[PDB]
Amino acid sequence: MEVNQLGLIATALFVLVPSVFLIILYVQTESQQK
Amino acid sequence: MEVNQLGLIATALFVLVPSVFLIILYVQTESQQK
Amino acid sequence: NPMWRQGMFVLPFMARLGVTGSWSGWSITGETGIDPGFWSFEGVALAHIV
Amino acid sequence: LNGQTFTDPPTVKSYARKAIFGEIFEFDTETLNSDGIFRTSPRGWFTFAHA
Amino acid sequence: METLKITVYIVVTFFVLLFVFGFLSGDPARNPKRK
Amino acid sequence: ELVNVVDEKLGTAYGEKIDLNNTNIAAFIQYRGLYPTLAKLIVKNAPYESVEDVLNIPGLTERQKQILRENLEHFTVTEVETALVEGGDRYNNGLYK
Amino acid sequence: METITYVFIFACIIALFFFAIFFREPPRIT
Amino acid sequence: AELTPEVLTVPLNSEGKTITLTEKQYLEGKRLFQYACASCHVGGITKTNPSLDLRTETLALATPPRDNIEGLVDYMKNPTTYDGEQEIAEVHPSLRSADIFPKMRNLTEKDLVAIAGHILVEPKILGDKWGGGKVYY
Amino acid sequence: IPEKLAFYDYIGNNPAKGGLFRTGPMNKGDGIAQAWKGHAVFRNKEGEELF
Amino acid sequence: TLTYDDIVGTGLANKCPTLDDTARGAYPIDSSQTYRIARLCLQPTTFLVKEEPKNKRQEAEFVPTKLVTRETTSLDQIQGELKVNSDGSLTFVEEDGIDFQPVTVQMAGGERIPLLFTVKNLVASTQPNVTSITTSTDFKGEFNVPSYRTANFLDPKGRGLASGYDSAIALPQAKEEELARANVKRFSLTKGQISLNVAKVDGRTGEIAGTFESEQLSDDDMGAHEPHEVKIQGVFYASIEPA
Amino acid sequence: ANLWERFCNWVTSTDNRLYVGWFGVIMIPTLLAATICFVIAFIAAPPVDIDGIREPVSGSLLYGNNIITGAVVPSSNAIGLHFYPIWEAASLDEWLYNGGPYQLIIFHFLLGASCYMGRQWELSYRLGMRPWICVAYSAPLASAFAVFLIYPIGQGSFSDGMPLGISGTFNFMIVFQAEHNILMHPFHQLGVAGVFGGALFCAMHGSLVTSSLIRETTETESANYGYKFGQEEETYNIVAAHGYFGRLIFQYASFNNSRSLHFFLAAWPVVGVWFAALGISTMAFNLNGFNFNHSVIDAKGNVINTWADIINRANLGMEVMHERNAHNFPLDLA
Ligand code: CLA
Ligand code: CLA
Ligand code: CLA
Ligand code: CLA
Ligand SMILES: CC(C)=CCC/C(C)=C/CC/C(C)=C/CC/C(C)=C/CC/C(C)=C/CC/C(C)=C/CC/C(C)=C/CC/C(C)=C/CC/C(C)=C/CC1=CC(=O)C(C)=C(C)C1=O
Ligand SMILES: CCCCCCCCCCCCCCCC(=O)OC[C@H](CO[C@@H]1O[C@H](CS(=O)(=O)O)[C@@H](O)[C@H](O)[C@H]1O)OC(=O)CCCCCCCCCCCCCCC
Ligand SMILES: CCCCCCCCCCCCCCCC(=O)OC[C@H](CO[C@@H]1O[C@H](CS(=O)(=O)O)[C@@H](O)[C@H](O)[C@H]1O)OC(=O)CCCCCCCCCCCCCCC
Ligand code: HEC
Ligand SMILES: CCCCCCCCCCCCO[C@@H]1O[C@H](CO)[C@@H](O[C@H]2O[C@H](CO)[C@@H](O)[C@H](O)[C@H]2O)[C@H](O)[C@H]1O
Ligand SMILES: CCCCCCCS[C@@H]1O[C@H](CO)[C@@H](O)[C@H](O)[C@H]1O
Ligand SMILES: CCCCCCCS[C@@H]1O[C@H](CO)[C@@H](O)[C@H](O)[C@H]1O
Ligand SMILES: CCCCCCCS[C@@H]1O[C@H](CO)[C@@H](O)[C@H](O)[C@H]1O
Ligand code: OEX
Ligand SMILES: [Ca+2]
Ligand SMILES: [Ca+2]
Ligand SMILES: [Cl-]
Ligand SMILES: [Cl-]
Repeated sequence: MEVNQLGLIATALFVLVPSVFLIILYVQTESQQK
Repeated sequence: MEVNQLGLIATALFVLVPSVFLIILYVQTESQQK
Repeated sequence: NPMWRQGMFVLPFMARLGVTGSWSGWSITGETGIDPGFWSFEGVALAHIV
Repeated sequence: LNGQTFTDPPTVKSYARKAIFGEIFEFDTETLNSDGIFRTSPRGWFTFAHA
Repeated sequence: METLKITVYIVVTFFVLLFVFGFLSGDPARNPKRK
Repeated sequence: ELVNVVDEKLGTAYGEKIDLNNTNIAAFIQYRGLYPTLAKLIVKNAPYESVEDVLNIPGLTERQKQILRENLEHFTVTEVETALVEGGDRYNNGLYK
Repeated sequence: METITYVFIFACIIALFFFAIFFREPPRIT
Repeated sequence: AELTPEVLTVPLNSEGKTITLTEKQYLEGKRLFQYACASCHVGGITKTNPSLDLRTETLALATPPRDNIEGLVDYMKNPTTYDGEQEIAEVHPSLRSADIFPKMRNLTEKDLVAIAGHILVEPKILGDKWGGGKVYY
Repeated sequence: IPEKLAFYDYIGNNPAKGGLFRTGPMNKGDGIAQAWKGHAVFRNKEGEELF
Repeated sequence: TLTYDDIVGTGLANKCPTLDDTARGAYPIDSSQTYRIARLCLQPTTFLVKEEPKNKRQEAEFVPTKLVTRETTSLDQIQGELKVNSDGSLTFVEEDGIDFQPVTVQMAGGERIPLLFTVKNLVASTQPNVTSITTSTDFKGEFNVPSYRTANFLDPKGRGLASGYDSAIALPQAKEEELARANVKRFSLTKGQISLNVAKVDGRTGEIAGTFESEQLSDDDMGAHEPHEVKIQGVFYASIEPA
Repeated sequence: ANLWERFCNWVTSTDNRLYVGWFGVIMIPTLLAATICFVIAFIAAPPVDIDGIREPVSGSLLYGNNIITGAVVPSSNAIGLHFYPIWEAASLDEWLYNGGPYQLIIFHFLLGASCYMGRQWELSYRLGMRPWICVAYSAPLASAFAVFLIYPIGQGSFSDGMPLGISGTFNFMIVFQAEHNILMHPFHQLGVAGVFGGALFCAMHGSLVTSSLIRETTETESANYGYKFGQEEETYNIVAAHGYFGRLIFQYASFNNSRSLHFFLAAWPVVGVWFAALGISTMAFNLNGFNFNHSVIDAKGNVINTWADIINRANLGMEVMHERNAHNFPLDLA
């Protein structure tokens, strides 16, 4: 299939960037003095 | 230039995956009790 | 093959207000041998980066 | 090409250039958009990774 | 090009003059011990 | 089919003998008596329709003519090739040792 | 796309220089 | 392999007469060729005119023939172009232009023979390297 | 007729003919325009002009 | 009187000599006397290149270009026979001289156009009955434009005509057909045309000066691409002498 | 005080986050100019006729290079050593074709880096320090001067200066080998000893200090926390380190004096690299590596090759191919 050659990078960054934002926030919440 | 089409995604993840690993670890260190 | 056939988005905004020339010598109306001075498309870009 | 003889020097030279590689083969270079530059096999890749 | 040259000449002269007068402005004294 | 004209020429008599119309001047060192005096005249007076025309160069000594006669069998003529005669290349073709 | 990638990495490195100098962990005596 | 009397036996003249050079003469020929000639003819080529070399086969086809002691000695007194047609003493070192090529001023007849003997002997030792240029280094 | 005037009278330049995920320049679809072919007049066997 | 050290680095060495405004004279030609041009000089002042439009039906124009190889463009010390023909026209037959200069000019947008600016093997003639060369004399003629690179020139991958590889050696198993035009070097030889318009004559010294316009093809990179059409304009100077 | 006096006080302030100083007054603008011109040329400059034969070489990213192949290309051989500022050109287009950016960058960079060296002296004096860190930096600086200025002067052209690029650098190395036999030059050999020995003593010192750090932390913490910035006590046991190293080799081969040890650490690479720099700077005037080509001859006079002759054959390959359209006469004399 002749897919758009930027579809892979677009999907990967679409997933990675916001997911990493949430992981950063979650882990630094867990490490806060409980 | 006829570059390898996977060059872009290989380069992107090479930077992003370990940079985000480090950022996650830095931020949760800062958020630990002063 | 004008700008709007080529997916240009900012180039028309530069042209709308009078930036029509490149330092490389061409104008968007198709002229050769122009001296746009500093305020070419490139000068506008550089000014925004600075 | 069994039974064929070529005498045109550019053609003879072309085949001589392939003969430096040993036996001469016809390849489909289109299906994979092949670039004409040699790669190693799994024998080479395995040996590199393991060493 | 003429304007550019004159501009650069001025710029360079300006900075060279800072360097020379600067080092003339009691440089040995500008240290933490004996002045 | 696009063709390299210098390679094609190597398949003619140019590939076998001194081509009075094309060969660089250092090639005249291969035979007794030709260089530099006759070599200079022969290149200066080219092209020639046949090898014998080389004897028609003006001002030749009788000894000079006999040396040519003795060497005609080592000469040929082929059509002038622009790629071999431009750039002063008959006098210096960028090859030394 | 490659020019963009190379210049992007370079720009990140210059930014990194800026934070590493002006937003370093300040050295504190003892 | 050795530098034998046979290796040192070279043509004296156009008529097939030979001369056997001594080892002292061989040494002397190398020394004097280095002294007066090698700045242009190192390894049997010619730096200022690469079309002409010092190979024996090239010397044989020179006019007069230079592939013998007599022809080489005469070349060093009165050098000519390859066809024998012009005298080039004014631009090539010779005994007759020792005024403008001062290194020729104290070369004796004996020295010229030694240098000529070096030119004929060296290719018997070095083969195609003599007069070969960088390809054969 | 100026080529530029003819080119406006062509639907591949109409901005209501695209798609949300058909990305990039218009030239990526129909191509980089090179030349007007000229005005086509259609006629039937009777010679009547048809549109 | 100017010496090398007066001139060096000024740009004047690339300028042809000029004649005074008083030089509006007439130089007699004796049809029984033989003559030569002892020195022809051509100083280009404008290079124009014909654009190559996307369609026929509009003729392309010659457009201005920017010179990027500095003051290295003039033809000079050119000489040859000036024949008096049996209708009184003169024909100049170029023999030798600094009769070419490689030149690179740049189109708007940056495309570089190298050419061999030249009058090699020039044969140019006047109108009939030139009893004197005057401000009304013109020369028109043709010249040869050999390949801008000569046959030893090797491209960046080592390929050439009289030397070099004959294939793309970095792509050992690529099909050769698609690369034929880049692999097989070709040496062009095409014709150019020039007109010289006399504007000044010193009847007493044999000197003339004027304007020229030539047309020729640019570099085709040994057959790798199509050449452009170039139009060169400038001033010329020539000294005519009995010989 | 007056404006000038306050200005001087600011320029020379020990309190600025980055020290300025009088050397800095020249260094700042010149380094900024070289950096900006370099970055813009490396991205966007068109091809440059390095060898003056109308054969332009593409250095920049937008014209088909990557980080490894890209360069700012040296100025044209037609220019030679002539000074080619922007205002000497008819246009920026001509300036670009002829490799103007190279001259602009390297002249500003050399001036700026020489001022960096002065500035190191300057601050050391403001801080009441001993003054010779700037002498250690003279070694890399000398080396930059050798490849960007001395070598071009010797050879008569900035087109033979080292290109500002990764592959260009290797081009310069390989051509330098063909032309000077640098590997066979003892000053380059001392440079190798300087940099290989500098690496060696760097690893040695790192490992000896690290090996004798005093226990101040638990197994969960990085030992680096066992040192506090500005503490008075030394953080490792040098007598322990000397005890180890003196036994590895023999007692008197090891330093127990830290001052002598650190002097050696400075001196070895700095001296070796000064000889590296002087190697390039004297091969600039064609005093070249040892030549033992055909040095070994048998009883008849046959040449008996040595490894030197095999080097020679590799050198010949470099020589005959380099700048393949630029030589018309048989000797490459510069
Ligand atoms: C006002 C914004 C705007 C507009 C109108 C344009 C317009 C244009 N650009 Mg420019 N551009 C922009 C901003 C814009 N750009 C920005 C911010 C960048 C940096 C990323 C660019 C970088 C850029 C490049 C690199 C290129 C263009 C090109 C173009 C042309 C083709 C556009 C196209 O294919 O879109 C396609 C649009 C889409 C496929 C729509 C995306 C819809 C998103 C993905 C929806 C996401 C939904 C969301 C996740 C839902 C969340 C739900 C939750 C809340 C519950 C067109 C002239 C192209 C061109 O021809 O240049 C010459 C080209 O190559 N642009
Ligand atoms: C510290 C500031 C500084 C210095 C030292 C330089 C230096 C230089 N520039 Mg750069 N420049 C600068 C800032 C500077 N620039 C800035 C801020 C810009 C942006 C506008 C530029 C833009 C620029 C361009 C566009 C160009 C240069 C070029 C040059 C070179 C030619 C300069 C010249 O011809 O001056 C001549 C002027 C003098 C000789 C004046 C000196 C007079 C004093 C008063 C006498 C004493 C000086 C004497 C020599 C000894 C010094 C004292 C010492 C012993 C302590 C030179 C490497 C050119 C280039 O690099 O060419 C390849 C070039 O094209 N510069
Ligand atoms: C077993 C491998 C080996 C050895 C023993 C050497 C040895 C040497 N190399 Mg080579 N080299 C090697 C592998 C080796 N090399 C490899 C794999 C490469 C890459 C292909 C190189 C590339 C290389 C280059 C390009 C050069 C050398 C040079 C040298 C010399 C100086 C090295 C130096 O200062 O290092 C740093 C180390 C020290 C400063 C520690 C001291 C090392 C010395 C030599 C040991 C002395 C001990 C002593 C003799 C033993 C007796 C002691 C007794 C009293 C108890 C030295 C002769 C240079 C040379 O040829 O100079 C003539 C030179 O230019 N090397
Ligand atoms: C193992 C094999 C080997 C080894 C170990 C070496 C080792 C060396 N070679 Mg030799 N070389 C080799 C093989 C080898 N070579 C071969 C095979 C060839 C032939 C192909 C050569 C041909 C050769 C040449 C032609 C040269 C060398 C040079 C060198 C030295 C390079 C390091 C240097 O110059 O430091 C000196 C330090 C510098 C040059 C750094 C200057 C830094 C400036 C002052 C500041 C720059 C700041 C920067 C732009 C921005 C920084 C970041 C910013 C954010 C602040 C070093 C001794 C070079 C040398 O001797 O130079 C003098 C040299 O020119 N080699
Ligand atoms: C089967 C059989 C027969 C078995 C028998 C075996 C047997 C029992 C044998 C016994 C008999 C016997 C011993 C025989 C000997 C055989 C023999 C001669 C073998 C050869 C050995 C050999 C080739 C050795 C190589 C020589 C060698 C190691 C040379 C070293 C050269 C060298 C550069 C030394 C360094 C000197 C120096 C100036 C060092 C300073 C640089 C440095 C390390 C800085 C870092 C540093 C240093 C400090 O100093 C401290 C403090 C700190 C902090 C620190 O940073
Ligand atoms: C394409 C062309 C366009 C290019 C334009 C570039 C020029 C832009 C200049 C704009 C001014 C803003 C800059 C401030 C940054 C700063 O340093 O602040 C930090 C401190 C605080 O400033 C301090 O300022 C203080 C006041 S306050 O704190 O800011 O209020 C004061 O207390 C103190 O004395 C003073 O030192 O400034 C200083 O340390 C003193 C000046 C240091 C000089 C820095 C420049 C050195 C450049 C090095 C060159 C290397 C080349 C590049 C390598 C990648
Ligand atoms: C053949 C005929 C002879 C002719 C001679 C030829 C002339 C050339 C010889 C030059 C003389 C050198 C003497 C220098 C002594 C010295 O440096 O004193 C300074 C200190 C004092 O030593 C320290 O001495 C101290 C006491 S005191 O300072 O000396 O008072 C003591 O505290 C300490 O432990 C001790 O290490 O010496 C040391 O620190 C030890 C290391 C010395 C060796 C390195 C320095 C030289 C440069 C490195 C070599 C680079 C070469 C490699 C290139 C890649
Ligand atoms: C350079 C300055 C030279 C020096 C020193 C010597 N020779 Fe030479 N040689 C040189 C040239 C340019 C030529 C060709 C001259 C020409 O136009 O023909 C020569 C030629 C010879 C020859 C003839 C070669 C042949 O026939 O194949 C000989 C025998 C010769 N040279 C010998 C020779 C000797 C013995 C020298 C030292 C005393 C000497 N040459 C010096 C240039 C130079
Ligand atoms: C192109 C090169 C220019 C050539 C200039 C030739 C210089 C030779 C004449 C020197 C005259 C300058 O004289 C010198 O000037 C400076 C600047 O005003 C003075 O002034 C300085 O005094 C003190 C000294 O501690 C400083 O702290 C203070 O910042 C400054 O005002 C010096 O004390 C004075 O000695
Ligand atoms: C940081 C970039 C500084 C370079 C500025 C170059 C100015 S260039 C200058 O500009 C004038 C005003 O626009 C024009 O009228 C004039 O023709 C032009 O020569
Ligand atoms: C003048 C060239 C024609 C003669 C045939 C060439 C040798 S054989 C030739 O080699 C190619 C690689 O170059 C293969 O891709 C191809 O399949 C094969 O036909
Ligand atoms: C902010 C710095 C801008 C750098 C400007 C690059 C030169 S300007 C550039 O030149 C190209 C080649 O001539 C042209 O094709 C192009 O149209 C033009 O944008
Ligand atoms: O330019 Mn760069 O490199 Ca020093 O040598 Mn000569 O010149 Mn070129 O050949 Mn080899
Ligand atoms: Ca393909
Ligand atoms: Ca007229
Ligand atoms: Cl090269
Ligand atoms: Cl040369």
